[PDB]
Amino acid sequence: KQVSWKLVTEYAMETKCDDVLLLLGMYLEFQYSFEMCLKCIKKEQPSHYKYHEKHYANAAIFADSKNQKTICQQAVDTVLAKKRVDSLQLTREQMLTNRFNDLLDRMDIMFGSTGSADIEEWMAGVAWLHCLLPKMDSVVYDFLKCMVYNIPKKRYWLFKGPIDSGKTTLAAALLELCGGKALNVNLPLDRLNFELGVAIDQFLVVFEDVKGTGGESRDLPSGQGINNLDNLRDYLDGSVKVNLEKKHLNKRTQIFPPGIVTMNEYSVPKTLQARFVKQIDFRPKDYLKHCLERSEFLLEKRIIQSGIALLLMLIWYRPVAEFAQSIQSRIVEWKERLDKEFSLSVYQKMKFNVAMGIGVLD
Amino acid sequence: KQVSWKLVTEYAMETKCDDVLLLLGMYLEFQYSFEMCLKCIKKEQPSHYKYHEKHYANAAIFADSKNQKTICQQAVDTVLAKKRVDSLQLTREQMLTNRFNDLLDRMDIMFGSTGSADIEEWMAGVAWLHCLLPKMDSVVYDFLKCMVYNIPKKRYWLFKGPIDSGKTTLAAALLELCGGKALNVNLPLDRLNFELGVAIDQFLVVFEDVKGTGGESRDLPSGQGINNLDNLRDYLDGSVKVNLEKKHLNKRTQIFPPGIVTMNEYSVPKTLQARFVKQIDFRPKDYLKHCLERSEFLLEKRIIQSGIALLLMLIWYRPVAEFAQSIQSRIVEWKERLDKEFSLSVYQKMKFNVAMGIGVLD
Amino acid sequence: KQVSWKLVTEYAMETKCDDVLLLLGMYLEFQYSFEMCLKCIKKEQPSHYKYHEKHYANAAIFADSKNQKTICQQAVDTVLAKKRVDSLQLTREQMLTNRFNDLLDRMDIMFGSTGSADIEEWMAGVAWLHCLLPKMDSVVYDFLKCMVYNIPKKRYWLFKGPIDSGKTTLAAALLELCGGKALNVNLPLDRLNFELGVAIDQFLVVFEDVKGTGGESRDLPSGQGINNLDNLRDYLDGSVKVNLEKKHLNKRTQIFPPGIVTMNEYSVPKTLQARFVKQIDFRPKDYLKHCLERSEFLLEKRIIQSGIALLLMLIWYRPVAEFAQSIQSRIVEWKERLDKEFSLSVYQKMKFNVAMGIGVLD
Amino acid sequence: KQVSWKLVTEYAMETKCDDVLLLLGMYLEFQYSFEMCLKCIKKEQPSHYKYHEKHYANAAIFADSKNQKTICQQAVDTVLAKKRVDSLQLTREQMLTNRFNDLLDRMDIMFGSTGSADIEEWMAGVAWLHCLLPKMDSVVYDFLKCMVYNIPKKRYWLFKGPIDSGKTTLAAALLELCGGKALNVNLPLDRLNFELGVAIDQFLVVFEDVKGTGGESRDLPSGQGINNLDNLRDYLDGSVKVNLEKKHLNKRTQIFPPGIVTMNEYSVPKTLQARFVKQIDFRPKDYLKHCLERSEFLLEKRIIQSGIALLLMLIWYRPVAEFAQSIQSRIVEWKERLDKEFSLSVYQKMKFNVAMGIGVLD
Amino acid sequence: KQVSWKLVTEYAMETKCDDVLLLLGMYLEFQYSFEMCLKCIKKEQPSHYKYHEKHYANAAIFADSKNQKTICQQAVDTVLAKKRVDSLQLTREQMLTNRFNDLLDRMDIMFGSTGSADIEEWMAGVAWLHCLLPKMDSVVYDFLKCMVYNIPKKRYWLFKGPIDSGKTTLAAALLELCGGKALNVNLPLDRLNFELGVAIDQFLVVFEDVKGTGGESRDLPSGQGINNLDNLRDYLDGSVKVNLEKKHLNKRTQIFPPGIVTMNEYSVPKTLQARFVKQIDFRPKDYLKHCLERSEFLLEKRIIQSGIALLLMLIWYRPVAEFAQSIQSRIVEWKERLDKEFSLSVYQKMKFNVAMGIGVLD
DNA sequence: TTTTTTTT
Ligand SMILES: Nc1ncnc2c1ncn2[C@@H]1O[C@H](COP(=O)(O)OP(=O)(O)OP(=O)(O)O)[C@@H](O)[C@H]1O
Ligand SMILES: Nc1ncnc2c1ncn2[C@@H]1O[C@H](COP(=O)(O)OP(=O)(O)OP(=O)(O)O)[C@@H](O)[C@H]1O
Ligand SMILES: Nc1ncnc2c1ncn2[C@@H]1O[C@H](COP(=O)(O)OP(=O)(O)OP(=O)(O)O)[C@@H](O)[C@H]1O
Ligand SMILES: Nc1ncnc2c1ncn2[C@@H]1O[C@H](COP(=O)(O)OP(=O)(O)OP(=O)(O)O)[C@@H](O)[C@H]1O
Ligand SMILES: Nc1ncnc2c1ncn2[C@@H]1O[C@H](COP(=O)(O)OP(=O)(O)OP(=O)(O)O)[C@@H](O)[C@H]1O
Repeated sequence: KQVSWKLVTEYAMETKCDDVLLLLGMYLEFQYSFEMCLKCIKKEQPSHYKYHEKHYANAAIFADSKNQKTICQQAVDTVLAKKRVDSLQLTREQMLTNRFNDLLDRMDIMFGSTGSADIEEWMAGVAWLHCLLPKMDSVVYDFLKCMVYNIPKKRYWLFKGPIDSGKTTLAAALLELCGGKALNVNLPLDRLNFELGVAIDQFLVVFEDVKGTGGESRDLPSGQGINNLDNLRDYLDGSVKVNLEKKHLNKRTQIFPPGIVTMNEYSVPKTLQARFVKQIDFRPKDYLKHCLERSEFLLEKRIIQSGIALLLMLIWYRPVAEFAQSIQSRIVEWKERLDKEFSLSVYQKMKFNVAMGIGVLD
Repeated sequence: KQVSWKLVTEYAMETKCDDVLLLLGMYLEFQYSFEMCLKCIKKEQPSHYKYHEKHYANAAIFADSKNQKTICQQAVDTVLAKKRVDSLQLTREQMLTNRFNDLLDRMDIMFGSTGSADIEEWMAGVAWLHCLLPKMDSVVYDFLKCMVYNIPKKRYWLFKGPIDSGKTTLAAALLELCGGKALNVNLPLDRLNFELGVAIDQFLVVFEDVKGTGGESRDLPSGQGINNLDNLRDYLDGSVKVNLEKKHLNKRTQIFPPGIVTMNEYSVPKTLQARFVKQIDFRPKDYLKHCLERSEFLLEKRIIQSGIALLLMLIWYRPVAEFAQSIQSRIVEWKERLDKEFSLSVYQKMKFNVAMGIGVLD
Repeated sequence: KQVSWKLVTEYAMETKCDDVLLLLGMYLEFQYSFEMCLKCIKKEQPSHYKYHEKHYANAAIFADSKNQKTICQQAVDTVLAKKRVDSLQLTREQMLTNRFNDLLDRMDIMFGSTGSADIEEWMAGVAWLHCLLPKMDSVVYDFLKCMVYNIPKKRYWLFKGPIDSGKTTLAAALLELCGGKALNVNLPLDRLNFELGVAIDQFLVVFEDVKGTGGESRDLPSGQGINNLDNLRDYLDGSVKVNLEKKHLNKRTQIFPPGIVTMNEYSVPKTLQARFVKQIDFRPKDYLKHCLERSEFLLEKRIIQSGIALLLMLIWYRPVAEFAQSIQSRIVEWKERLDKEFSLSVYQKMKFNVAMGIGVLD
Repeated sequence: KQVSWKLVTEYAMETKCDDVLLLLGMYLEFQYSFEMCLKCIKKEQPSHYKYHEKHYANAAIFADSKNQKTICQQAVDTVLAKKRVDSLQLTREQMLTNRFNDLLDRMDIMFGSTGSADIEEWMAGVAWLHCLLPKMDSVVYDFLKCMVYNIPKKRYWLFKGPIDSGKTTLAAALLELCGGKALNVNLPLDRLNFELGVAIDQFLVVFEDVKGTGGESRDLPSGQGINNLDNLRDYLDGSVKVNLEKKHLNKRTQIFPPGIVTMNEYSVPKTLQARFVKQIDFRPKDYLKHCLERSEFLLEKRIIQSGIALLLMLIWYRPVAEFAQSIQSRIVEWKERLDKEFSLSVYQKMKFNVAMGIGVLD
Repeated sequence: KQVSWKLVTEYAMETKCDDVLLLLGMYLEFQYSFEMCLKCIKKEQPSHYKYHEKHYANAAIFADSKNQKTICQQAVDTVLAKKRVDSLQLTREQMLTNRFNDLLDRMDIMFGSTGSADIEEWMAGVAWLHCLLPKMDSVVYDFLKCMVYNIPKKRYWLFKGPIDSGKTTLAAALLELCGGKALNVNLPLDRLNFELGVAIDQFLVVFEDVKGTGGESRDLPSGQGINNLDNLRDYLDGSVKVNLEKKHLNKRTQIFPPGIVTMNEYSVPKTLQARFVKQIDFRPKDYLKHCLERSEFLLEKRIIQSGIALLLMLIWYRPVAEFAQSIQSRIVEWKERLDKEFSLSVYQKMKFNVAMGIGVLD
């Protein structure tokens, strides 16, 4: 008897697991009889219940091995390797088409037979989101395409407006949608430059809590951030490759992704002010609060943060042909499901009632 | 014959140990004949006497082996792996339910037949805490709910007041109850980077003693804390994942825990102010001051500053329906024990005594 | 049977792959039968489909190995060794031939078997270059000469002027044609090392804007950039070898390479400019915006940024006799393939579109 | 045959050896034929001469081992592991009892058959110390009880006075008695981060000659100390765990020890002074000076610094009930030896000699 | 056949080598034919020619090994381990006794028939040194015992006098005789910590050329060092341990060693004058200058700097009883040699020449 | 290999 490292690796690939402890912990669960595995019986997690019986025999033999972390290290490296092969070979539009398939597979579960969530609330989110700004689903489709075509030095959108104006609210959902990362500008230039090292393979990025100096005219308590933007204006423009930090591995050089950054109106150089392809003002909108104070399940469940909310909004608005091609198979089968659950009058009722500043329902 | 590595791992699972030297040291103790083991006979540490007989046979072989630290390292990473799996897959509520079972177990010891402390002194403790604030037990129910829901931008509580107001005490009790960590931010901006790394995978965190600036006009010597947290809104808001590191380790990326901030009274900007949900004023009460000086076992056993006392307070005051369904059986047991162990009127009198600043007991 | 480590090492030098993760990922693909490999059938990536059938047998056995990552580390060390050998042995001419020898291959990709592009656009890009003066084609060749004919102080070109002077686009383009790296300055002197240590064992180095003082009459921010330059004699005029410290790290010593410094208009402590090949002063021109306004594709495809344009600038303007002996024949072939598209009247037609910034497809 | 790793571990255990090189060097001393060992015959060093004969056979085989440092590292791990296990599971009273056992063992060796130190000279130092403060022995027992109980916030004593006051003399004695480390707080505010790292697992700490502020009238050098202490009030309070750091070590977390602060007569802010239980002001004493000047053997053998001197004072002054039962057996035997050796007339005469400032002896 | 790791280690012991690379290089040379060895035949280095004969047999096999560097590591560990055992167990008298044995080994070679240097010239050194200060030979013996007895407070010596007054010449010879280190304390206080770090496990220290305030009154360039020393009482007094730091390493705890201080006539605080045992005035003496002009071979061979020069002086001037009993056998032989080598009258003529300012030899 | 250091 000896461990099949191949079967271990196949789980890691099918899981797309890329943490060595996470995989180690995960695989050890399979050593017991799936026949009475309460997790399986509960259909507790798909990462478990889909795989327990398949891997049982190997996991029992793995459970006794003396090499366990070394086994897992090779498996995790194949996953990172696959990511990087894709990362350089694939088209940006092609990448997106794979990301969507990931999210659809989750919705299969979320609203499955184990329909643990329920779509009523999520469409109310779509309504509330589609209340926030004009042509909402368009400007999504617009920024979506912008990030695919990646026109050099047309690469970033920006937002401004008071605290709680919702700009973070928009931003977070866009990031959950695409995948990507968010980072902090304002830390000192050493820590800064290491932090940039997270950008590897990220299709898209954001920065939060960014500061300029001197916003105190707007009463804004102020700080460094703008300085460290200006340091990276080639990253911004993506004009070039640039190097990216690591620990215990070489720093690696490549071109830098596009995206969005959080601001409110501190000072900022005009080489930035004139630079960017887009910006939007977030203005607070009281009737949202007066729905929200009722509809608080939205926040508890992070529905308004969900990228799945955005996808549902696009599935709601746009015609099937407007999406990338192969997904249109599944788009229709979701378009179907929307028709089945929702008449227009459902969403009509929802958004109207909401728009009056009432709680979500009557 | 050979050492079973599996048996060592199982002991680490059973103890939930995760320091290689603690594991190594403790496992070596088993090598003597458990038959005669003085520590067993004294019944001194359950981490030992519940396991010595079981592990004896394998501890003798471990005492010979040339690999000892390697065997221990595997087991510790197994426990850490388990933590990461749990962290990624339990509901916030289940984590707390697990944590509460651990405290109930320690209480079954502390007031078990071994009775290493007096349940009456511990209940005397609870009275002093209940006295400390308006609607104390309702206040605690609020805080647990807040930490469990973890609602975006509604994650932080601010204790403020004068010196010796008890705010640190209350934080330390809440901290132990949920099992957070404590963090300093009156620190240099560079090594600050490694400080926050502690907070990886914690349920809760607390920021101590956040020193303001211009404070010495008010006799409070100015310091970095406020000048520092004002650059960390991303972390507090918990709205998007943020990245964390440790020495010789690459960055994790996760949401930041909810938590508490403590200060003596300092000026706070609208920005940071907007990101706390509740703030609480504490003020000295000379009758409490006197009573501790009589009842000083409250300090010496640190009774007034343990989650055990808060857990007890919740048990006495809250309906069993307010507990998660899984644990409710043990709650009924302990409620019945306590309602049997103490009348209302003893508790009534304790409050009168403590309100009257005399030593607690008569 | 066993993995041939030799075969893996061949593929690294054939593909010139020099990342262990990429190498591992690429190579793992070959374990499926090339016979039916859809990537091969679709002929998407030569780095795949050229090699699959050869490596398939070895790849299957590799995919089974326990030791896979170390096989790849040795293979990547092989390529790193070759590069280090060449970087020491050859002359700047030979090295520059080896570039042009396969910027040639870029032509064979840019106009590769797909009908990869229409060279019209590329010379429209080249034509957009030559616009500060009709001298500029010489200045390319003259700069290239200064690089091979490197003499002390005959090292650094002061590329002087405000935004949108194109200087950075050009610097980036040369950093593709020749290679080299780009760098910053306005630092404390230790951090300036931790910056400049990037330059280890390289042949061409480029730099960005530097703070003088007192220039706020042209709104130029004062600072300590110029202050560091007065200290950098041992590098700037550079007659004698000097060390190349990265922070705490790789303290190489040699002659520091030549290249280009980019900065705005600023005052002149002549102590500095004395060390330079140049003081060449640039400004934007209004009509050039109105060209770009109407020639947008030449930015969109990065044609204007690519060093490829500089090859074809040189292929146009410089007579074949000026090129290195073995490429001259290929220069004829791209003077042929120039004339396979271009009369000088079309070149002039495009110049005279630009003469008032007419859309250059005219 | 083969090296017993177990025997090496036992030697490390019995010598309580912390250090891998010290262990290596020691063990190699045994490789030479036991019966001729001059170190044994000269009875030079019990750490050698007790063990040589037993370990001899394995030491010779160890001398051949190709693996020597690995064996020592494993052995040192078990000694380190023991300390960490004890640190968690011991009562603070038990720790102190163990520390006393070790000092009492050193006192056997000093005054035993080896005749190596003069019990009469040592007793003179107790007389000089019992003069140094009012009620001197009472202060020691209170300090011991203070440090055993470790009451939150009520954890630190402040020593104040001029130069040549004796305060660091007394602090050093209490530190050797208990075990612990001094610390210097006058450092730059970065290196505090590593300076405090020394506190890990200690039983006491001493902050040495904290520099305050102003006070050129006071004729005191200024420094960081006082204000920088206030920035660490948490570590005084000890109410909650803190995070501590050593070079190359990832952080470990503990309650910061109780201890002593020493300073000249600077001003102190009560934000800090609220955290001192008790304050002792020393005075210069002419008769002590003139006594010491004629009692130089006290200093020439460091008697009045040494922890053994304080232990001898407690044995003389304190009833046997004040000691923990385990050592009451040994305490009684030492009391017998002292009352055999001395008389109260003698001790009073010594104290009178100190009071008269003559040499202690007459 | 196998390599003897033992034979390598024995060589490392006897060379007292502690650099892994240096040990490696030396041993590899023995692989060449010992019987023909040119380095042996020319008697170039004793560390080679004494050993090549024995180790050649093993060196041949060493040259084939693949473990070469790890063999050297274990060898060098053995030397370092020996030094640790020594430092923690020898008496300071035994420590000195070893270093004299080492110096006498060197002298045995220098004044040999093939290893050769001029026993006549080196005695001109002692004549010159014995003129630099009255009762020179006794002063050395006094200083020596002072360093050995290391009595608290009685620990430190002050050298005072103008530039070019010989104080550092004499200090250097003492430091060579005793194996200490120099330290410079004119730094600003915060930087001193790594300076003081140098002292770890050293026998002596010399504080070089301390600058005071107010020197400009006498054109002495002024500086901090005086005030820094006044701030270091505990290091000087040497009564109690202090903690010392080296780069990357964690702290060491030890008595700060005894030593020497040198200065021009800066005004010395009364506080410092209490610290020093001994003040020596160094003054320019015009006759020594003219003697040096006429006998520069003293400078050219560095004779007057050498601890070997001082050791010769002690051997000439001090009774055999002054030396430690164990070394006296070598001393008597060296006395016998010098008794043969010089009449007293020839030596006395040299003194008369030195007093005459004439060249030492005639 | 980082970390510590460096410098702050
Ligand atoms: N348009 C809006 N009007 C009123 N409240 C809003 C609006 N958008 C968001 N909110 C409230 O603000 C909270 C925080 O939203 P968000 O973080 O996106 O705002 P923000 O403008 O980006 O804030 P900040 O600049 O402080 O980070 C939301 O959870 C919601 O309760
Ligand atoms: N209401 C009160 N009146 C007087 N003393 C109090 C009161 N509550 C607590 N104390 C005392 O305050 C001491 C310290 O409490 P705690 O550390 O929690 O206060 P704090 O305000 O957080 O202090 P700090 O500002 O020092 O951090 C307690 O040990 C208790 O003796
Ligand atoms: N002479 C010019 N007139 C107008 N626009 C120009 C000119 N040269 C370049 N541009 C355009 O200006 C934009 C920026 O070009 P580029 O970065 O090369 O200029 P730069 O002078 O080096 O700028 P910076 O100093 O801001 O880095 C590009 O879109 C480019 O096409
Ligand atoms: N009370 C005293 N009266 C007179 N001389 C004293 C007294 N205490 C100590 N001495 C003398 O002073 C020397 C140094 O004592 P010590 O180091 O404790 O002084 P200190 O001024 O209190 O020190 P620190 O400022 O470092 O705490 C002693 O060795 C002794 O010679
Ligand atoms: N006592 C002396 N009389 C005359 N010349 C002297 C005397 N001592 C030293 N010399 C001359 O001074 C030179 C330097 O001597 P040395 O370095 O010991 O002087 P120093 O005063 O201790 O110097 P520094 O203060 O610079 O360290 C010697 O090489 C010699 O030429």
